[PDB]
Amino acid sequence: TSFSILMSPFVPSTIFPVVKWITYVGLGISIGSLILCLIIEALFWKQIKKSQTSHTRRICMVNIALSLLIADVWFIVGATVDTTVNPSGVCTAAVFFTHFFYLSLFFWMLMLGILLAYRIILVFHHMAQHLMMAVGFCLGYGCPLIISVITIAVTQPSNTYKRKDVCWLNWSNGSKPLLAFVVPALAIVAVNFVVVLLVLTKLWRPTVGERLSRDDKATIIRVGKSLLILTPLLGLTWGFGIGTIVDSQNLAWHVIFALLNAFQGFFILCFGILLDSKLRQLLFNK
Amino acid sequence: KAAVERSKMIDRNLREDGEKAAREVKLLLLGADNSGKSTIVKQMTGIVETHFTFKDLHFKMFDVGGQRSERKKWIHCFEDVAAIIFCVDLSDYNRMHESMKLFDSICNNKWFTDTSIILFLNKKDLFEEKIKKSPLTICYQEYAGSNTYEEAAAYIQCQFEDLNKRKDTKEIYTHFTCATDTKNAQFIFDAVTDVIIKNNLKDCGLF
Amino acid sequence: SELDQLRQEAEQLKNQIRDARKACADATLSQITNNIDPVGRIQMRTRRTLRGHLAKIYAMHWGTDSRLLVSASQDGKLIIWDSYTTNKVHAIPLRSSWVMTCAYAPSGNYVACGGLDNICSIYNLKTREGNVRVSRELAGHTGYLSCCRFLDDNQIVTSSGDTTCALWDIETGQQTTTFTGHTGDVMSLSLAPDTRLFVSGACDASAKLWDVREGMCRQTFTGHESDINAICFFPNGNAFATGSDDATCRLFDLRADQELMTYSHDNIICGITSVSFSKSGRLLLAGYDDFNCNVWDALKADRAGVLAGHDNRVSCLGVTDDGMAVATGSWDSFLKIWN
Amino acid sequence: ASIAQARKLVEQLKMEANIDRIKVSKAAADLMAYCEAHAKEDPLLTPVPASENPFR
Ligand SMILES: [C][C][C][C][C][C][C][C][C][C][C][C][C][C][C]C(=O)O[C][C]([O])[C]OP([O])(=O)O[C][C]N([C])([C])[C]
Ligand SMILES: CC(C)CCC[C@@H](C)[C@H]1CC[C@H]2[C@@H]3CC=C4C[C@@H](O)CC[C@]4(C)[C@H]3CC[C@]12C
Repeated sequence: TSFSILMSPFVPSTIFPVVKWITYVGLGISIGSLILCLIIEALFWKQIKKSQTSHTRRICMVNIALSLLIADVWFIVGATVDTTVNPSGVCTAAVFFTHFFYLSLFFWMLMLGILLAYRIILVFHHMAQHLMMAVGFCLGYGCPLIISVITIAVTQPSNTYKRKDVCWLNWSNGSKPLLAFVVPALAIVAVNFVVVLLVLTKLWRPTVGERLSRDDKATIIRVGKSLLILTPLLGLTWGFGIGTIVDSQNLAWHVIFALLNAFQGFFILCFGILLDSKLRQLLFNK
Repeated sequence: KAAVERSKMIDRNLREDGEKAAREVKLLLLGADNSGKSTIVKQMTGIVETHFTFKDLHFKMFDVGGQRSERKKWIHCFEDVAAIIFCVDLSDYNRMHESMKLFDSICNNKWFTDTSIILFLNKKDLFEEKIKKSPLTICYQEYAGSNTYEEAAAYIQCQFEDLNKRKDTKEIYTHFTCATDTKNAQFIFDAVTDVIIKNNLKDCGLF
Repeated sequence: SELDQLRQEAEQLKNQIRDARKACADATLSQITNNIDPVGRIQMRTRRTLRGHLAKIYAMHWGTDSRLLVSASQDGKLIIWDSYTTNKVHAIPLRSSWVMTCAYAPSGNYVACGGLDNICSIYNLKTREGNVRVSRELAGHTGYLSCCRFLDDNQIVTSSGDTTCALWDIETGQQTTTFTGHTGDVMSLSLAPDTRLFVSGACDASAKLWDVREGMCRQTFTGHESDINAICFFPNGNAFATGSDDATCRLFDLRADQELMTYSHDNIICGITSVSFSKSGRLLLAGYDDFNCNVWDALKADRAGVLAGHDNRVSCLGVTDDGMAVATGSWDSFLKIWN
Repeated sequence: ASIAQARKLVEQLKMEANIDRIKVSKAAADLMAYCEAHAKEDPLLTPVPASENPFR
């Protein structure tokens, strides 16, 4: 709807009509971007990736893409239906699935961030690929399922999973089901923040030995490219959600949050996929 | 069937050997005759492999140069190397020409398009006396830089660095002779871990 | 002065040889084979995919019974495969991680390996103790061991990187015979079916046919223009195909002392790693650096089929003794049994 | 030192000079006869049925 109801108690009525069209067009472009990304991933499956590094990274990206697409279509379905046509018919399952898929996407971004941190801080350490895949799948899907089922089993008897017109998770002096979306999802992003900084700490390391200077500030382009590639994949743009927690009265935070996260799939395609030269060479001629 | 059990046992042994070899660095050393490679390799036929462990990390160093055959016919099997160790005899001006030729040929091969270089500058102690005895400007027609030893070493580094055309994909390093063997091992380990970090980042698409 | 006369004599001898060759070349094989029907497209399916190697498989050989297989890779070990059931029989931990050639005995007893160590290690598969052990370590080569083959269980022929072939006696351990005369590094060799004479290709675009009993260069062919990496006799033993770095598989004839055809195409620009012949010799096989093999008609110079499916450059391919299937080992540590 | 090598090369060339060569047509006919003699015994050329194919 406004797309700010994800992490805000309410959205101002003066900004909702303006931001609604932007949200709808952003989610449509995101659906298109995820469709294109899945098509190119299916076309290039098991061919570009050679080492376990590329395999794990590509599995993480494809899981994130699938979760984003399913969550976005579920959110569209939940928004397009009325709150009184099916109070428990269609929006209850829709909001359950949408929250579960958002949190699974957040935990998959956590998986990618912790994978990068582990692979950077510990240079020479080999781990079983199948065991790593199993652990990632178990904790990136089992934990969201557990939190979703406990949320749907605790607040259901009180009929406080949804409040009035909004059949998203409720707040503002009721139960506390929205803490399953505000506390973890932000915190994951917080982790994805420091890991990013960690990458920066390893992208500006002093030159080993006393070798003479190589580039006259030519690494700025590489650092910027890495930052723009890694920002949408790690979901840093969700940080502005805490801004909605801080005030929930000013429209600038909501507008920028909706604009950045609505086009999150477009950013993922442009930076995560399009900026990769290994795919640029194979896509220019095809 | 006993054949299935034999196959399973052999597969287990192969997987154990692969796990053991995954922790290996598999470095590679080059240079010229009497260019100081002995000092760099002995700090602790065809080609010889020297194995040394530092900070719980094992390195194999292959002294390529004793084959005395066509390099293009067996260099393709020297892939998957973390970096290329290179040694240059600074004192000997005559050795410099073919050292530079070998460095240019090796860095320009299609196979070594991503592997880094940890080239060393050996015989640095005796090079200071050589400059005082024989001016550097006489030895080389091109400019020799300032009369100081440090600027001469900087000029040597500069003319070594620009020979590598693949500046972006190759991150070379420069070091001089250290009396203590600990310093050379520390520098080699730091270069190897930095190269592995860069390779992991490149494989992760960050670069 | 004195050397000038020798140069002139050599030049006039070469002119006489080439004039005789041109005179004998009445008509090429391609014109004669216009009446023959084309083989047509051939379907090639990987019945088995032998996996377990951890590094690029660089050399391999087929067993004498067309069942057992042997493969060598820069990992540092030799693997014996049961091609029928994909099972592994033996895994020798070679003392040298760099192995460049492997050979299987005509009786399935000894296996030979070689590489940049310049020595040939012969291992006994059948031992009283049970554990595989190094039967022999032949040494005396100053270059890398590019190729090696067994004449029998007691005699071996090897090609080194110092322009020298050597017929070694396994029991003696010394060079029984030495063949020299190549101006470039000898990369591969193949044995005739009667094991009485063998042809070896060098890096000077010259394939030399030597006689093992005599020890002298019986014949020399110069038709290529780059390195020669593949050698394989015809099943009849009168012809042999040479693969070079120009994607031109050239078919030479021992009796004719000519070049019959040069299988090549405009699409292929890479080189050749290994070639092989079918049981009847009509269906030629070759391995290219463009990540896939190529099956040609040995009498029509037409690409009969493509064996794509390898993720890296193909290294060594070989046809069984009975011609039941063809094995193909590539640089992605993968062996495929095409049929 | 190269004089001995040149003499050895010219002696080898002279030894290879007096080697008889048959017509190319005769060798082509022999290859034709060999190819059609064992054509039925070429499992690669003629697809063997899976009943007796060990790799099928
Ligand atoms: C797709 C599927 C998948 C997805 C993605 C991938 C990732 C997963 C996970 C990773 C890994 C995790 C595990 C744990 C760790 C270990 O192991 O070890 C420890 C030490 O101890 C370490 O230590 P520290 O100090 O803590 O370091 C750091 C690490 N981290 C992880 C925390 C970062
Ligand atoms: C990494 C860079 C590029 C983007 C960072 C985006 C997020 C993580 C940032 C942008 C603006 C930030 C907010 C700016 C101001 C405040 C008010 C105060 O209570 C401190 C926290 C809080 C609420 C910040 C939380 C983190 C925040 C939402």
